[PDB]
Amino acid sequence: LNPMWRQGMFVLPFMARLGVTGSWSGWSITGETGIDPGFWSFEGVALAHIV
Amino acid sequence: LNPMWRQGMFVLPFMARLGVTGSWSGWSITGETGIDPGFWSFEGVALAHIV
Amino acid sequence: ANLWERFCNWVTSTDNRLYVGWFGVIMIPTLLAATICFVIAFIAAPPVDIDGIREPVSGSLLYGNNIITGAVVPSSNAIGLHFYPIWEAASLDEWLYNGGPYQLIIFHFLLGASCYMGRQWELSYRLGMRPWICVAYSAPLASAFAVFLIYPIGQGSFSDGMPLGISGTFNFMIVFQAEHNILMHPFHQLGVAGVFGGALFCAMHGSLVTSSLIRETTETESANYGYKFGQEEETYNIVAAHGYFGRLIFQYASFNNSRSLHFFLAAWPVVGVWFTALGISTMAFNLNGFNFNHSVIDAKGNVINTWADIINRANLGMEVMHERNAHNFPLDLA
Amino acid sequence: EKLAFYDYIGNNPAKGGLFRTGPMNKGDGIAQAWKGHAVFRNKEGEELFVR
Amino acid sequence: EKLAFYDYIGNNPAKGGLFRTGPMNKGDGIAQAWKGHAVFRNKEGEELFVRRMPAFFESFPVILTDKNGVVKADIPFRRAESKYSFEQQGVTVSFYGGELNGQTFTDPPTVKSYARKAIFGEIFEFDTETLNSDGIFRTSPRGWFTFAHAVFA
Amino acid sequence: ELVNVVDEKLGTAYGEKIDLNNTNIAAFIQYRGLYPTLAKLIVKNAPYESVEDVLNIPGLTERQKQILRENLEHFTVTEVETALVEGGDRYNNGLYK
Amino acid sequence: TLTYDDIVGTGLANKCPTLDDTARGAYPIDSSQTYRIARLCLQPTTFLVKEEPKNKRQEAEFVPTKLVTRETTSLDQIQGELKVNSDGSLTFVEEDGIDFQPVTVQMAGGERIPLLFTVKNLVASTQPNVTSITTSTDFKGEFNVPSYRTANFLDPKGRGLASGYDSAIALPQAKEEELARANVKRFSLTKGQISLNVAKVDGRTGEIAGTFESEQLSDDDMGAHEPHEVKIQGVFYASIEPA
Amino acid sequence: AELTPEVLTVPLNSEGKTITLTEKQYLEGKRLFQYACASCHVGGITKTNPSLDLRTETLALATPPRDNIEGLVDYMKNPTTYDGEQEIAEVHPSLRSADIFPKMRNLTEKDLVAIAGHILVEPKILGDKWGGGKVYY
Amino acid sequence: AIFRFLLFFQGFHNWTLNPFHMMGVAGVLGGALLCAIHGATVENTLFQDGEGASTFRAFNPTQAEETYSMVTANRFWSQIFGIAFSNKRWLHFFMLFVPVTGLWMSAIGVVGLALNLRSYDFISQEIRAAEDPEFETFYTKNLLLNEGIRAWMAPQDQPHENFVFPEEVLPRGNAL
Amino acid sequence: DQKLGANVGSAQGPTGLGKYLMRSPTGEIIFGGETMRFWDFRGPWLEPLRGPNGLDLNKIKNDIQPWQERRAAEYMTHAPLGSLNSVGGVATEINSVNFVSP
Ligand code: CLA
Ligand code: CLA
Ligand code: CLA
Ligand SMILES: CC(C)=CCC/C(C)=C/CC/C(C)=C/CC/C(C)=C/CC/C(C)=C/CC/C(C)=C/CC/C(C)=C/CC/C(C)=C/CC/C(C)=C/CC1=CC(=O)C(C)=C(C)C1=O
Ligand SMILES: CC(C)=CCC/C(C)=C/CC/C(C)=C/CC/C(C)=C/CC/C(C)=C\CC/C(C)=C/CC/C(C)=C/CC/C(C)=C/CC/C(C)=C/CC1=CC(=O)C(C)=C(C)C1=O
Ligand SMILES: CCCCCCCCCCCCCCCC(=O)OC[C@H](COP(=O)(O)OC[C@@H](O)CO)OC(=O)CCCCCCCCCCCCCCC
Ligand code: HEC
Ligand code: OEX
Ligand SMILES: [Cl-]
Ligand SMILES: [Cl-]
Ligand SMILES: [Fe+2]
Repeated sequence: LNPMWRQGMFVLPFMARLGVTGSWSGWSITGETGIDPGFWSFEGVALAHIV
Repeated sequence: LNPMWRQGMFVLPFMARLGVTGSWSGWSITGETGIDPGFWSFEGVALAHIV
Repeated sequence: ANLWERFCNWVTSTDNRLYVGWFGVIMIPTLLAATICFVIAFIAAPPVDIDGIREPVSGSLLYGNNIITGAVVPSSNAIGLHFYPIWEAASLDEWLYNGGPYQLIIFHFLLGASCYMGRQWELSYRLGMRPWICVAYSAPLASAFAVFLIYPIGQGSFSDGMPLGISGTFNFMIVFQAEHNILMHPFHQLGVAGVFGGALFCAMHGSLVTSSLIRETTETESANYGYKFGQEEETYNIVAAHGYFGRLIFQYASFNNSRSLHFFLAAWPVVGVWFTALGISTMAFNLNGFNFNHSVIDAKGNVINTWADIINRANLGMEVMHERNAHNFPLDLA
Repeated sequence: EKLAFYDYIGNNPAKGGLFRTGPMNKGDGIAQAWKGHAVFRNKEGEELFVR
Repeated sequence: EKLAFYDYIGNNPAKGGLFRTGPMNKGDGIAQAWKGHAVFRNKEGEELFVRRMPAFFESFPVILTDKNGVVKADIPFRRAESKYSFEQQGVTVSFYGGELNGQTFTDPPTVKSYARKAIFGEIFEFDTETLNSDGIFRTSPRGWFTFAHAVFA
Repeated sequence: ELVNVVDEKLGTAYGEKIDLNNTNIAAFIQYRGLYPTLAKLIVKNAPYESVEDVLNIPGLTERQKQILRENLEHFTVTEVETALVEGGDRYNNGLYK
Repeated sequence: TLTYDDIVGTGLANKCPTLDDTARGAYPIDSSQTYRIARLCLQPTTFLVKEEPKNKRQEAEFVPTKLVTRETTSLDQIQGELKVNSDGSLTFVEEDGIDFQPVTVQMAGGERIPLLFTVKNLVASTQPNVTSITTSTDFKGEFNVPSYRTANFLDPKGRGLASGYDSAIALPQAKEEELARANVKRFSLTKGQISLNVAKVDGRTGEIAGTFESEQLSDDDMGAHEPHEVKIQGVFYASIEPA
Repeated sequence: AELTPEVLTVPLNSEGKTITLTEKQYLEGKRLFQYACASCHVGGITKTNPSLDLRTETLALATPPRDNIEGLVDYMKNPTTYDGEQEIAEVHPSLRSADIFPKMRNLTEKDLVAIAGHILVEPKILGDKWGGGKVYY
Repeated sequence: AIFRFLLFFQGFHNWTLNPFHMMGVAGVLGGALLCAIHGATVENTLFQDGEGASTFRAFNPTQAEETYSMVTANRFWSQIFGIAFSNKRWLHFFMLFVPVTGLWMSAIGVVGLALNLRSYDFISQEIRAAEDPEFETFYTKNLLLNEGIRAWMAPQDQPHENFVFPEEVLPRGNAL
Repeated sequence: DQKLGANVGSAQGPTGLGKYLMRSPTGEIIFGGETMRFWDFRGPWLEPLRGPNGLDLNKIKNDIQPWQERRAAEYMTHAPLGSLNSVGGVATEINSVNFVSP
């Protein structure tokens, strides 16, 4: 009932569309638990674009 | 219990000190009723300084 | 030339916009690591259990701090002097909770700053200068060592190192006064003499040179355009400056020798700061400032208070309030 | 509840405004729960449907 | 009520802050009424007087003395060795004049809250909702004028 | 209403006498002959239904019983207060000097 | 036999003793002899925290967490009496030991959950007619969970229960009603449940070992917020001795 | 104010008889107290057991009473718990434990009297400061 | 007495939190830094104008030539620190400007404190801390220290007030 | 406190950590309070109380000797803290003890 598109998220859906679904904080946009995304989390993608 | 100095008024006290005490809206800073200040109300002083 | 010969020539080249040198080969990576970790932590690190009592302190901007209150929080008192690299933690979450970023940052910074001093020597050598600018730099560097490494070593914990933040610095200072009476310690008094006098002599020298500038410009132009970079002749009249200052105090209290003058300018603050660094580094081993509490007594035996006793009351307030949940026994022995 | 939530005009992208800024949540609020399907009936017991 | 209001530290120009901006109202609120004079008494019926906050102090303890300056009650920090607690000493507060005229309070929480206000002098009822007042004192035009013109001088 | 149980306890006899069920052991130093032997026994064998029950502590000597009788007037009992008895606080409540 | 020099720094000190795979036997009970547990050790290996859906419709589940306070979690050196009851069952009554540890775990999204993992005042019982202790034996019991912080603890603004301010002194003229839950400190005392399942028994020595699952509430910050439900799973060791 | 004979007069036994210490006696007592006792009893408190202090009232309520010269001398020779139930020479300095507390080895009867006199006089000079701890510094 | 003044300002005014004192500190420490760095740079870019190993005798006050190499000093600091002075007149004016400006800023701050017009608190942090007993920063820690200073020093430092603070009202942490 | 009757193994401190005993980051049983930082200390008066897992509760309860008690008191009261003019103790201590540690 509070998905990303209710929260004004613009770029998050684009990362999710191509396979980025987990956070370094431990959550995933599908609500699963205990899933490790490796480096290519949302945070990792942001850091890569900054560098 | 709500005098000008409780309301952050900086220039109002200076107009009051030299004899400007009434408003064109009909009130006076001493709380009196039905007193007409003529042109030299607070509003009149402000207008004069602008001109 | 062989590959190694070419690489050495590049490393030691005096033509690089920023000198690298062999000290720089260590300085650059370590200072970059320290800087990147500091910036990231200051912005985003979660709260850190500095005092090891499961009471995390928030230091980062995203967790409710502003520029004045933010800080990278020292590592947990539970860690003490133990080496706590990332790979010693079970996870980054644990590392952050226990304050590993502080250790990473301060260690890389201390190593990099030591190499910065060495690099000053090395470039002076490459350029054919005299070598002692690095000696001047040793004063602030010694101070950094005192507050980030020596005091923690003496007290048994990096949790007692200076926090990497403004309000954290103030906390460090206040607790230090409570526990060591640094204000009554001669080495900190020499440090105050050093820095007050450094500022005084900075103003004096600047004002005297500025007052003795030789006329080379008109009133519509900045007097600074009267000096051309690299010109052979001096731009002010030191003889006139000496006439003025010698008459301000008396002849023999004024330098007529520019070299002696600049040596004095270097020496005063540098020695003062050396001594204040030693003050911190020796109070690290609990040799504290003078204690005159109840030194003055009357004929009967009544205590006659002095300003030192007033200081003691303030120190007591600080002592009883600091780290309010961490002490279980009557004496604060470290 | 997810299907029910899709069946709600507050999630229709054609209901917004050019200067109504921010996330959808800033409007109707953060959705907390489905209240259930509402069945309307008149005094005769016949089911009625809201347009 | 005007005289009572003058006898209140929230109107003291030395209680403000450099970056606490705006009118005094934005702090304690818009004053609505005098609650009346609070007279504190212990279980023995002796009148007690709350020590007033000096301007120097951002915070101040609650201490009640008799007419000779002997401490008779207080709000303790450490409880385990408390001797002067309002509970132990049976402190009550009665109001004369103002909104609470003729009312007496004996519940220790209420009595303590009134003593906490009494350190500020006379006690008033404030409207804190109109301005979203935050409850932190601010200085007056007297203070701001003095600051500006000393600095400029 | 939320209440501070320690402040409330100060309004009972706990605020005027030695409460055998709650008070920290150091309080027994107020009166002759109670600290540390009898104080240790009392704290260990708490709680008590009534003050006189302190005389039933097993092993009390006749002299110890006489001391307890002489000091009964300085004792009281109230319901055990978890905040005052947990953490071993009856033996060391963090107050030294 | 390992010494402190052998163990220090290795993390072995936070682990309970184990029993080899051969230890599948029985430990006879006499129904007339007295018995004590001379060492009980609980080593937790998993902390789970029950989620808060925000919609009371679904059935909330326990989710895994990340331990952030390191190898400081095991209860050990616990002792107590092991009474033989009339119906043949056994009841352990804990008397003393290192029977609590503060633990902080971290949930997905970064929320930290502190709890006082404990078996204080444990009373546990077996099934009826336990004339011998075997791999089919279990203990089910209840224990007390006191406040995570004790009465002297002061919050960052100096407020506490047995000490500290009783108001928000930084907000001298703020209205106090909304601040009551933070100003008035409360000391919680709840119950927890634990189940021990024996998986190894060394009949000759009286040692037993097995698994355990406990359920209890987490820290509530002296009443400032609601606690979370926590389930702790791990292993356990115990030494039974005639007395 | 002055250190007068009235100040220096203190109880001698349990029966109310008093003695007048000399100023030299009082100074020697202060010196010996610093030498042998102040590491734990600086200012009348007890560092290793703050619940017990050297205030005259506390000594008066000790068993046997210690608020007199003879009581204090006996304590220094054979110390006991506050209720007098246990002898603690094994963990408290005393003549009978001088072998394990060497600083007591050479103390004489006059030295013990001087130390006791200092303990009794100092509260008469300093008031609450004696045994008051940091609150009264 | 001056030390007591410092501690009184910390305890009652939270003077360290005041941006005008902060600018004063910057001015004083930066002035000391400039003094040291300029003295050392001159002494280590001297020209060889004599044969002595003690280089002081190689300067004559009436000489017209510069005694040290501005070009070499500029190159050194450009390569070490990234920027360097290139104009001696600007350098020495800056040496005047820094400490003087810092002291003036501190004076302005003290004029403010004359009226108790302090930088004592951050209102947002106070609101958050009042509502959330798990929120703690070095700012709130220092406020606790200030409360201790005030309570423990006022009775003797302000004797005309006749303060009597019963022991039970004094703020104190655990065990100390 | 143990002599007074406290169960030191189970005494919960204000923070939730053991008042007298707790665990080091690798699990060893150690003294509580600020002295948690000094759990690497080793000394002859203390080592008799240490077992494989650290400080041993049974030994603490039963085997502490008077010489150990005396030594602990002595060292606690001769900690290396003092002023430049050799006033022993913390900075807020009053004059009386003339001591600075070698
Ligand atoms: C493709 C572009 C694009 C799109 C579709 C979005 C979409 C969104 N963003 Mg993002 N954003 C973008 C670019 C974009 N963003 C960029 C470039 C930035 C950096 C500035 C941001 C910064 C940003 C923030 C900080 C936030 C969003 C948020 C949002 C959401 C609400 C948007 C809103 O309220 O709009 C409102 C749109 C308008 C009011 C329209 C403005 C029309 C202009 C003023 C007209 C100008 C006319 C011109 C002057 C006339 C010329 C005259 C002629 C003579 C030449 C939405 C999901 C919000 C959110 O919910 O995030 C969680 C939020 O907080 N965005
Ligand atoms: C003599 C000057 C003076 C004085 C004493 C006052 C006094 C007052 N005004 Mg007025 N005001 C003035 C001038 C003045 N005003 C001017 C010129 C304007 C036009 C901008 C206003 C606009 C104005 C408004 C719009 C409002 C007030 C209000 C108020 C009240 C609250 C003031 C406050 O919160 O200050 C806060 C003061 C500060 C936070 C101090 C700022 C310190 C600066 C930033 C330091 C700068 C340092 C510098 C950059 C460093 C240099 C570096 C160096 C190297 C050179 C008070 C009665 C308020 C009120 O209650 O009205 C009903 C209100 O709403 N005033
Ligand atoms: C990093 C540490 C640090 C530093 C560098 C400073 C720096 C400064 N502080 Mg801050 N301070 C600090 C930490 C620090 N502070 C802390 C932690 C606190 C606790 C809150 C304070 C509390 C504090 C207070 C309370 C005050 C300062 C003040 C000052 C300024 C003093 C200026 C000066 O030289 O006056 C020295 C005095 C003068 C220049 C006056 C003229 C002196 C004449 C010319 C001397 C003539 C002498 C004569 C020839 C004969 C003398 C001989 C005699 C001795 C026999 C300066 C900006 C002061 C300030 O801001 O004032 C505006 C001030 O009042 N500080
Ligand atoms: C992620 C986040 C947000 C991180 C941020 C973290 C953080 C805490 C940031 C905040 C830090 C911050 C900057 C706060 C400080 C704010 C503060 C107090 C500002 C003061 C402002 C102010 C106006 C003060 C007034 C006093 C004043 C003017 C001070 C100026 C001080 C100053 C700049 C001094 C000079 C220092 C300096 C290093 C000079 C170098 C000069 C130099 C190149 C000399 C070399 C040299 C020497 C020679 O002799 C010759 C001959 C030559 C040729 C030559 O070259
Ligand atoms: C009403 C009545 C009776 C009035 C009549 C009064 C009257 C007319 C009296 C007649 C005179 C009289 C009798 C005398 C009074 C006697 C007397 C002692 C009274 C006043 C005494 C007193 C109160 C004051 C003495 C204190 C005093 C001011 C001394 C200060 C000394 C001091 C510490 C000076 C610092 C010296 C020092 C070396 C500083 C270095 C600064 C520095 C690095 C400068 C940099 C620098 C230096 C250069 O050198 C040049 C070149 C350049 C480039 C340059 O950068
Ligand atoms: C390996 C080391 C790598 C270095 C890393 C970064 C070095 C950064 C140095 C400063 C760059 C900016 C210089 C701008 C200004 C600039 O370009 O100055 C250049 C200027 C050159 O002066 P000249 O004598 O050439 O010019 C004077 C006349 O030409 C003007 O009329 O140098 C100075 O004035 C020196 C004194 C200013 C010294 C300022 C130091 C500031 C330190 C930083 C303080 C802020 C820290 C904030 C942290 C949040
Ligand atoms: C630390 C090693 C101590 C030294 C050195 C001295 N004393 Fe002490 N004292 C100490 C303790 C731990 C105690 C209490 C012990 C107990 O279980 O009761 C005491 C007690 C006393 C007392 C009795 C206090 C009272 O009854 O109120 C007295 C009179 C006393 N001590 C005197 C004394 C003297 C004369 C000392 C120097 C010769 C001395 N003490 C040293 C701890 C320590
Ligand atoms: O951690 Mn920071 O500060 Ca150095 O002294 Mn002890 O430990 Mn705590 O108490 Mn005081
Ligand atoms: Cl602190
Ligand atoms: Cl401690
Ligand atoms: Fe120069």
